Amino acid sequence: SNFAIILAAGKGTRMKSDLPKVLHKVAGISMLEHVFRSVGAIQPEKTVTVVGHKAELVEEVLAEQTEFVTQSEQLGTGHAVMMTEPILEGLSGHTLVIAGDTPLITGESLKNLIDFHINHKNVATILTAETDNPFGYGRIVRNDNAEVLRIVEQKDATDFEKQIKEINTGTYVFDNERLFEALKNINTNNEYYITDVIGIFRETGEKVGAYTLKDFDESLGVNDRVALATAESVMRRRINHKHMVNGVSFVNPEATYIDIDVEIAPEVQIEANVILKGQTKIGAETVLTNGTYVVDSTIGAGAVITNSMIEESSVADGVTVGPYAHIRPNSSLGAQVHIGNFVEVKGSSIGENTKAGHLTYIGNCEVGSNVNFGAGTITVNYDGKNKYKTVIGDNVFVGSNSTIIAPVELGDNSLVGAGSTITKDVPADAIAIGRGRQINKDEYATRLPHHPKNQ
Amino acid sequence: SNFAIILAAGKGTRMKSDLPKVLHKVAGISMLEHVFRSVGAIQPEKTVTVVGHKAELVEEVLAEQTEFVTQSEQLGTGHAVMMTEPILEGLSGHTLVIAGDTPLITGESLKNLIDFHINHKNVATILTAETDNPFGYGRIVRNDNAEVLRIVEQKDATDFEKQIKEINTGTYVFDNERLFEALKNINTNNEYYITDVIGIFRETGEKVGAYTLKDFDESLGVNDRVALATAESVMRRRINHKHMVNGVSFVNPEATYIDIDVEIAPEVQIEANVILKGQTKIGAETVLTNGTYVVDSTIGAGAVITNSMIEESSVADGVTVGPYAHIRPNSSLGAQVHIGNFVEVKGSSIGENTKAGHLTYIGNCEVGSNVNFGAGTITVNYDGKNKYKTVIGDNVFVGSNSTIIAPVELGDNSLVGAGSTITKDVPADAIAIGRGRQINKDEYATRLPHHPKNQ
Amino acid sequence: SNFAIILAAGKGTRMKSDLPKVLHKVAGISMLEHVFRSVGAIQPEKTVTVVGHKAELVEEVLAEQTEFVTQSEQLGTGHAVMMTEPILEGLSGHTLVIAGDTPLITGESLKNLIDFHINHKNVATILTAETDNPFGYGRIVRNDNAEVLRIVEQKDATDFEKQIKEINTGTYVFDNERLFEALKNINTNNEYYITDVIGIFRETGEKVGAYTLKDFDESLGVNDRVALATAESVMRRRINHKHMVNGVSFVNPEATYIDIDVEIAPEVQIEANVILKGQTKIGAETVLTNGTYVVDSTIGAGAVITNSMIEESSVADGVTVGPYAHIRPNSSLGAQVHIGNFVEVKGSSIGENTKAGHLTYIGNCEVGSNVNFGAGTITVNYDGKNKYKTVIGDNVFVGSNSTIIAPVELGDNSLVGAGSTITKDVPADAIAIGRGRQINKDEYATRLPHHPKNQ
Ligand SMILES: COc1cc(OC)c(S(=O)(=O)NCc2ccccc2N2CCC(COC(=O)CCC(=O)O)CC2)cc1NC(=O)CCC(=O)O
Ligand SMILES: COc1cc(OC)c(S(=O)(=O)NCc2ccccc2N2CCC(COC(=O)CCC(=O)O)CC2)cc1NC(=O)CCC(=O)O
Ligand SMILES: COc1cc(OC)c(S(=O)(=O)NCc2ccccc2N2CCC(COC(=O)CCC(=O)O)CC2)cc1NC(=O)CCC(=O)O
Repeated sequence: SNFAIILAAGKGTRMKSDLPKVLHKVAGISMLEHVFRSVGAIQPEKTVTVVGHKAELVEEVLAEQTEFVTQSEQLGTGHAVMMTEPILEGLSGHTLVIAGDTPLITGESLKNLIDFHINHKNVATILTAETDNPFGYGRIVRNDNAEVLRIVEQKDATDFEKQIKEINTGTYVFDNERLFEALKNINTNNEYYITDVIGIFRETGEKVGAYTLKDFDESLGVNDRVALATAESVMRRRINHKHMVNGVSFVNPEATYIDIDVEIAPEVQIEANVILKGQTKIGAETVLTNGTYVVDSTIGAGAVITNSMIEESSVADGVTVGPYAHIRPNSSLGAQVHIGNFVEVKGSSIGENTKAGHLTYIGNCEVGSNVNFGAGTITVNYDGKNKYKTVIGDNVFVGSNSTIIAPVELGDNSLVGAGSTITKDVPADAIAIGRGRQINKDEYATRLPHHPKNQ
Repeated sequence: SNFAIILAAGKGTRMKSDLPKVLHKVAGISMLEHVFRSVGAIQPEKTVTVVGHKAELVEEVLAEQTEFVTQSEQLGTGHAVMMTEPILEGLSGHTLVIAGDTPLITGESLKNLIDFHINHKNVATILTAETDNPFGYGRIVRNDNAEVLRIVEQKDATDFEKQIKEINTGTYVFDNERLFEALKNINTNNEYYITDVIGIFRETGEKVGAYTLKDFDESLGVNDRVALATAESVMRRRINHKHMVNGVSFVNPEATYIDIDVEIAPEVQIEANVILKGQTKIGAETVLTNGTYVVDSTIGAGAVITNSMIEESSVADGVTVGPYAHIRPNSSLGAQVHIGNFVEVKGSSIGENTKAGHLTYIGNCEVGSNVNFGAGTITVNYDGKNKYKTVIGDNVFVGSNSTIIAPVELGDNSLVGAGSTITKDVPADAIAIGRGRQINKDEYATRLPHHPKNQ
Repeated sequence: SNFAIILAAGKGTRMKSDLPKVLHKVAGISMLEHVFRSVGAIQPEKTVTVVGHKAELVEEVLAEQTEFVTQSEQLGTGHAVMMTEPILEGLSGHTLVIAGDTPLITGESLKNLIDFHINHKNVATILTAETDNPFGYGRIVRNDNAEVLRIVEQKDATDFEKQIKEINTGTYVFDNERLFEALKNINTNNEYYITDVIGIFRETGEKVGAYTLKDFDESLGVNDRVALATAESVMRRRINHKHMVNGVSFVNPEATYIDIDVEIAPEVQIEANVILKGQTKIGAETVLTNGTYVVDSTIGAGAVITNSMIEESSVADGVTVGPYAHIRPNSSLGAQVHIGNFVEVKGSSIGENTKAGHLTYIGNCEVGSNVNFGAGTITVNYDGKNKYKTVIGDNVFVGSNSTIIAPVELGDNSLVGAGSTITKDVPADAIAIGRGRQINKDEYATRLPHHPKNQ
């Protein structure tokens, strides 16, 4: 049986944030959540997360995923572990202790760590990593066999010891029953540290091993925003790598921003500086061009989103959007819809093959198929208090620069004259014209400011 | 005499693409095309490209640049070379064999390789490179003199051999007559490999040399999208380096996207995240700001394109465009034209010094010089079936938010009243007003929803 | 007493620019200005900048910050120093000689250099740096004690010397009185070089030391645009690091463009590809999304700027702007103002809680609080010659797609009908309607082009 303890009871200062550190986001979810997902690879029978500062925010994020215990004050990693004792005391198994601020440790690394632990019959295994700049890290001193002898902190290190490149990531697997017996010994003999338990086990000459991360960047502990941006870069290359391996082309995967749960079908083409966030799905052969920003939306197959922002919406196959369009929450663009430059669609369903190419606002409308909106078309939905709905049937022709004042209905095949203000229904097959009549006055431009003579 | 054989008969799986691998683009042209351009540096008398999968797509891309031969099925690099035998058999000269999927090898490297080959009287020269991680590569085993003894594959390598850092890039120069005699020997004695020919030459103790690429990244073989994005990064730094050496300033040449044939005059200033594609030309002192996207367009000298998209158009000296404007195919912006924010110009010619600063669509128009378009101006060109042309003379003043319904003509110096719908011609020096007359109704706002009392 | 001499009398060719080299910008100010700011850390009693080519442009930039001297022609770094002799000759102190084209040397490095010089009682101290590729640099030859023996140029170097990794950055501290005596000796015995003075001091066996930069990139001399972009990258990481340490989150600090004097409060969140320029200030908890571009503007606390461009303006707490909006010079957005997509505000003050969500131009207006602008609203301010002002009171409702022709006044609580053209004042509490009346014609759509039957 595997257990997991997650330390998320962080008090520290360098984030300069009211938000507790582990809840700071990387690729769309909290650090603490990345860690929970790696922890899931060991299939723990119990996961206890230790909360402290702003416990309830943390508890909202992992609600129903983990048991919680609270450490009422800072007193070391030892005390933090000791808060889990009433849940874990005496159970037989292997317990991972991991911090909620090392969001880059992979599930695959944690499985390798638990496997090493079990296979070598360690009582403790320290997850280590190798760096050419170990300043500040506790060092792993091995004897020649090559068991861990001890962990030596910077401030207590000899000069030969300072040259050890193998350092303590602060992540461990312990035989569970022994972990708690040792902690109680340390507890009654005393701020205490989980590293103290390594001391106890060397005193009883129980076997302490060390499993070395192949990639040191995975060991990053995030204490400030500079490390958080480092984590972000690392995770971005990771997620974009997965996308590319699956058949997604990236002009620049080092500068394209795709959250952890975004899904992307093979043959997608993504230019640099594209942003996909939340529960976004992109269908096969879809092209996303530089500046495109999609939050919580489904885009179908064969679409082209050019430099446009799509929020909480659904977009069918073959749709073209942009450049410079805004699809705002609860819109649906049916198959082969064209939305052009400087068009906003808000809360509206747009039937298949319909076109709005320019300078148009469609707000709170239900629109049929094969509709044309001339440039400058405005739907008017909000009077200061009520929001009204417009219903536009199939094959309606809304002439350029007209104003459709809801609640109105445009019937199938109707037409609205360019420049009209529309305040009443237009039946199927009817036209409606609400505009003023051109009157020319010869020669009069001669007396106006723009005229070349008056210059 | 130099000859070149290009291997482009790729079957492989990791691209997950219907598009044959060598046709995947890097900086605006196919890998295979980058390779053809490096191959051109050796001035070959014959270039034979070996096609296989989807031969005709490949043949379209190199049409009239190379002879083609087809390998009907996968049977090794040896067989692929052997398909060129009826073209090259018996000719006297030095033959480069190169893959169409190594798009970063430079012309200058290939010239250095052919020079080394000729000067050292090699019968074969392997293009090699040095890496600290040679896993998976065939290794170059030299004796002390230091001729090539052999090429050792991973799966056949001794452990001392596994530590060789000199690896086979899979690019070679051969004495031509000997290449084909050796291949026929291997052929009749047998999937066969071009590497087998190195074996034959060591059997006859003919001289096999090795020319080492100074930059290992040049040796990249692209097998999947992760390598394709690597190639893209490498080529981007290359092209941007050339631009900078020639006098172009880059806020961030690591994140600016300029295709291989774009031309850029000295003194240009390019912010990060700009995109130039296709046959684009940018004149002296032109400023391009972050987000700008130019495809197949000529921009003159002293212009400022702020965050705007210009397609298949021509833009004269001194023009300012943006932010957030769209110049769509077949437009011309004359000298000192201003196009402002949220303006689309489509298929229109705009005479010198004309201004459209806001929220305007100019579609299918011929526009004179010194024209002003007030904000919200819409040209209406398409009725559902016909597309019409508008003709606007010099010094016309089109008032804000008016609607110009084509086919109409606005004569020199004419003026259109703000808010008008225009459906007939306006003569030179005339004004035209087609709008409704303001009627005020005192106190009535008191009974509407927006009014502070009704809140 | 410390003195500083800055060499800014650059003639060279590889910039391909009319602009003198040191005036080329990095993060919003000239190289020469970065250098002046590092020089300020030593608290010099005198700073003399040596100008040559286009002296007056240079003199404008440092006007009132430094004494100037002119070198009328290229004759070496020795001559350039010698131009400062009438200002500095005979004064007792330590003189830094530094080039105006090494914009990455830090104030902290220069203080460490002056401290080393004084503490070791050097007569000269060369600022050195260590690189694994020293080709082209003069090398520092030390004896074992380990004083500087000499500086050896590439073209005069022995082969053992060519392997020295310690190179001359071309920055020095000198005992001032000795500097000038030595230069005059070299002068009367002779193009001459500041390095010649090291020769003189070794002849008199005066103590020549060397202080080694910890970071070699700091030593970059900018001679062309490729190095200028390198400087830009280095400075960008520096400025963004400072921001992060202070509590600003960066999705990608390697691709976010913040000038040297921009100020940013803790808890700000900045997506990649954001641009802050000039004297911009960003308040606490403000969110800036990808594409945002702010020049010389103050943004208050709790605002959200989504993909929008703000120039020379002021923006209060809680304001939301974007996506795709343009705030142009001399605008003020009061508290909780919403500016939505495809809206331009130019030279206007917008009272608190006012909303313009779409497709609107507000030009030269004074706007009260709680105003609503329906989509498509256009203010008309310029007639070809005069620019007029519009005054819009509190709680005005300007209906969608209307045209407000200045000079007009909309009184408190007034309403303008959607689609209206407004040419006269609307009193407080009045409505104004200036639009044409809808007329429907049944069945007539049947004979138009869009109709499904006519397809
Ligand atoms: C040229 O494109 C248009 C022309 C046009 O009127 C000629 C109108 S209109 O809207 O003014 N009129 C419709 C129309 C279409 C084709 C041919 C003729 C017409 N109109 C002819 C004039 C009108 C006659 O009005 C009446 O019937 C009044 C009542 C009576 O006389 O009894 C209507 C049809 C609209 C457009 N196009 C667009 O608005 C869309 C542009 C785009 O998609 O970007
Ligand atoms: C203030 O800027 C404008 C004012 C204006 O009317 C006063 C008009 S207008 O278009 O309504 N009229 C033209 C005009 C210009 C200057 C001075 C006066 C006028 N108009 C005065 C009222 C009109 C009189 O109408 C008739 O002649 C009716 C026939 C008759 O009485 O016989 C026309 C000129 C346009 C603008 N400006 C813009 O549209 C462009 C804005 C931009 O570039 O962003
Ligand atoms: C539905 O939203 C609107 C409706 C509307 O008329 C019903 C008008 S209106 O501008 O045409 N009229 C104002 C109005 C509001 C609420 C309820 C009624 C009205 N109008 C009723 C019709 C009008 C009657 O006109 C006259 O009084 C003529 C004179 C007379 O009969 O004596 C005015 C009020 C405006 C809007 N909304 C917007 O423009 C803003 C949209 C946005 O913020 O994006």
